Amino acid sequence: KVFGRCELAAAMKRHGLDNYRGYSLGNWVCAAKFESNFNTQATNRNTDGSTDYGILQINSRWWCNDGRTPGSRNLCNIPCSALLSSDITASVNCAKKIVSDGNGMNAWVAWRNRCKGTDVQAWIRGCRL
Ligand code: NA
Repeated sequence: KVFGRCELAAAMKRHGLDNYRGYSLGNWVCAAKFESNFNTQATNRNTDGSTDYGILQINSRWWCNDGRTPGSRNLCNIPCSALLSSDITASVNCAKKIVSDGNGMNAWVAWRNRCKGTDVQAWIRGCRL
């Protein structure tokens, strides 16, 4: 599923991300925009052989099991395929664990390089939230 911008904002809100570890909703939207273009089916292979999955490009090196990332963890205890669902609960729940682990949203390289230090409130302009 390819979410609309406001549609995604409202689902992320409902799922408890706005101000999660202090990151406002527009941070999470901006990150989803640049990580996946708001597409829950987005996958991209990393150089190391791990793969990033879903709307927030969660990595099989640490967070989920895809059975082809040798020498990896599954810290969210989920198959990576659960991260591709049109229902974003699994992605959200896992993103909570990632953002809590010490580096905040710097864990998302697109957030750091494309959202951090920018006007992210724009990402939620005109959404009925
Ligand atoms: Na893994």
